[PDB]
This record gives sequence, C-alpha cells and structure tokens, in this order.
Amino acid sequence: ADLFSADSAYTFVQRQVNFGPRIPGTAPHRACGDWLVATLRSFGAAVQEQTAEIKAHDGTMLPMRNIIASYRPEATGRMLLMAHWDTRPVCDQDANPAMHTETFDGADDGGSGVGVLLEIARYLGQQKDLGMGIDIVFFDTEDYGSYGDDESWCLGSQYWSRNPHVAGYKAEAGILLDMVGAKGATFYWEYFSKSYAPGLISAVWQTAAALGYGNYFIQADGGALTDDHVPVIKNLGIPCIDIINYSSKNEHGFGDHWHTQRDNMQIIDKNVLDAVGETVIRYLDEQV
Ligand SMILES: [Mg+2]
Ligand SMILES: [Zn+2]
Repeated sequence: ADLFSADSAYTFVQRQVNFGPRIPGTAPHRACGDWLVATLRSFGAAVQEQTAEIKAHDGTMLPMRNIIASYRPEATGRMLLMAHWDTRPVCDQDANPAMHTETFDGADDGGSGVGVLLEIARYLGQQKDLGMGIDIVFFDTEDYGSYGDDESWCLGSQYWSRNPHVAGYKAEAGILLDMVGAKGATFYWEYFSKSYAPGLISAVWQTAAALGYGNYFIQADGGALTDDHVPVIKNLGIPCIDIINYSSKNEHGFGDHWHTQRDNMQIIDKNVLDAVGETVIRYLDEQV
C-alpha cells in the first residue's frame, strides 16, 4: 500500500510546466492558476483566491494571486502546508550569460512543491474523517526579487501572513516545500526552521528516518534561508519548517539547476518527490 503516488506528483509537475513559465502577469500564469484552483476543488478542498496589486522591486505592478485550499474549515486545530507556485521571470544564474534575460521552466523551483501538495490534497480528499483541519496555501510572487534585497522576495507570503483569510489565523504547525523534486536533493536543517520550530523539525526528520529516507533528510545544519516560512513565523507566530534542497557544498548552495535553463523536467526525480510526499503524509496521519 503506497500512500503517496510518486507517478501522480510527477504528472502534476509536468502539467504546470506544460502551461509555459508561470510568470506573474502573463497568460500561462493565469491559465495555470485557473487549473490549480479547479484541481484542488476536484480533490474536495474548499478553495479561495486572495488577489492584490503589489509593487515589485523594479516598479512592476504584479497581480498577486495566492491560492488557499482548506479541509474541515470549521476546525480550530489546524495544520498548514505551503509552497510557491510562480516562476522567476529569468534564468539569471545560467552558466551562459546570454541566457540571463530568457525564461525557464521552473520545474523544481515552483513545480515540485505544488506537485507534492496536489498529490497530498488528492489523498486528503479521499479520507472519510480528517482528525484536524488542513490548509494548503500556494503563494504567488515569491521569486520576482533582486539578489541584494530580502524584502523583494516572498511577496505573496508577506501579504498573506499580514492579511490572512481568517482574523488571527492559527495552525499548530506549518510545513513549507520548496525545491523538493531534483535528483540528489539534500534536505538539511534550515536555520530559521530549527531556531523557531525545533520540535517540528525533529518530528519530521525522525519520521523520514523511520521510513528509510535518511539519505534525503540529513540530521545536520543546512542554510539560513529567507523563504515563504519566515513571514509566517514572524507575523502569525506559527512554528514552520522549510524542506528545501540546499547544501553549503553546492556552488550556489541551492542545486546546480537553480535559476538556470536546466531547471526543467529532466532534473525531476520521482524517488525524491516520493520521499518528501510519504514523509509528509505519515507525519500528518500521526498527528491524529
Ligand atoms: Mg509513494
Ligand atoms: Zn527561485
């Protein structure tokens, strides 16, 4: 019995990629967001969209579109799962400087976390009685920033955590998935995750260990990464962790495909998606 379908998650990554790059303000972004909403609703979630016009670092006005999907919306004890769904507009880390003005698929950076969570949604919609409320949030406009400028990233999570869909929203725990699909990925303890949610990072990494995934979930320090979980911690006080492919042994910390033309379907590994999905589902089931 396989609780998390790696084949299905892989297909959700490919679906997103086949729309074209999900660049804020563009037609593939609108079409893919439409499909993400319809698909979450077909898996039994109550889905609402949170929209706003946000100013990006270069002055572009972006039509931000956060996607919020809920199971058992009346329950007071809730678990929060997160991923960003936009694609950075340019592969400005490509090894070929001529590519820094071009677009790329965002298969891992964007596709992988959404794909894993769509498959978890499919699983949740089949349960006959959830033991807690569950929210799945896909943040927009995470990846439109500038490297010297931390506030220029994670615009959708900053907006949502300051203006959530219920007043004073609380979840007991929050898990962010970012770049969880590439062959050879290494999930170390991200610093802010460990500093603010030691119990959660311990429970998740220990669950992965018990499932046989200690070759992916490494019990050692990783990077201090500003990501969508940090605004949630700071503004909502929810202990959140980030599961993210990162190692200080990597040239750019992130995997070698990050913000290059090689972040495309050929670097995606079903076994990495499975390790992450099976760990998350097991942890969720053991909370109830
Ligand atoms: Mg599986
Ligand atoms: Zn990125």
